[PDB]
Amino acid sequence: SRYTTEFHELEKIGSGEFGSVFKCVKRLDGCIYAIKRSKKPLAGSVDEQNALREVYAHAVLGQHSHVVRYFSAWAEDDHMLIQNEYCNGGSLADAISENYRIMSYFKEAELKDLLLQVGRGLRYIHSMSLVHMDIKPSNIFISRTKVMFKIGDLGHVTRISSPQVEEGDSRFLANEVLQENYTHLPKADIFALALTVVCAAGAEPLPRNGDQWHEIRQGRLPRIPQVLSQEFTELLKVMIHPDPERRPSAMALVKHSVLLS
Ligand SMILES: C=CCn1c(=O)c2cnc(Nc3ccc(N4CCN(C)CC4)cc3)nc2n1-c1cccc([C@H](O)C(F)(F)F)n1
Ligand SMILES: [Cl-]
Repeated sequence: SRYTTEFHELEKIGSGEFGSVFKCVKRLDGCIYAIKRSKKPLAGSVDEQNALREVYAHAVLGQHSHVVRYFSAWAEDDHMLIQNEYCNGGSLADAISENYRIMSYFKEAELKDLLLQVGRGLRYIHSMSLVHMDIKPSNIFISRTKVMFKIGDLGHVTRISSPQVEEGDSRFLANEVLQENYTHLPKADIFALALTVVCAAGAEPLPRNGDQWHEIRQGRLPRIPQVLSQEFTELLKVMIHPDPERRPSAMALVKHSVLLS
């Protein structure tokens, strides 16, 4: 197998119904990669779309400081494999779960940094006429040496002007997308990013439905247990505005005065 031949497994770092993700060292260069190994999806099925979106996303994207880098992908033995950059700090979900287990948080300075960096990743992706459509802390990865945030798990990436929408995590999903309005999808990434930062800031777990869910889509920010500048708060506020056209574009976001630096 090319997998065994080119790589040595070190550690299982992720798993799901699809299969697993392994931390591996490539024998030829001695570098660490995150390799996802999954059972070959049914040909034509939704999962085959997912797998295809991920590779054809790189076909357009390539390389960027705030997108998890792809190196290769292949299929063998009824499985598919994708070789990605290894981000040694895990996902923002791990970092948050580790903040809670151990009694920590993210300073306002750090929340802004998170917002700007993922913002730069979105700026790029949108500029390539694509949208990520599954922004959430578990799909934001962290490289340390001192931190770089990188957008990964491109399995939902689709076109701005010809969108095949498999709808993302309900907790981070904008209402217009649920309403089958796909005309401003870049602004759904912006909405999901806002709630991603809210999670990082220490908000209680986001609702999947119910009145709390609807109150958020009405433009009400989840409660943040720490004191943030009103300016920063308002930015997160407008980013989840019910009118997607009122939300800042990724460009406006990365150019925003409150995010200077
Ligand atoms: C290739 C697949 C997607 N992917 C990446 O491109 C990528 C890059 N860098 C890392 N770093 C990384 C993750 C986790 C950990 N852990 C977690 C905490 N644990 C106690 C042990 C250490 C350490 C370093 N990880 C990545 N990916 C990844 C790893 C696990 C799970 C999922 C996705 O949720 C899934 F859907 F693909 F499963 N993705
Ligand atoms: Cl939960």
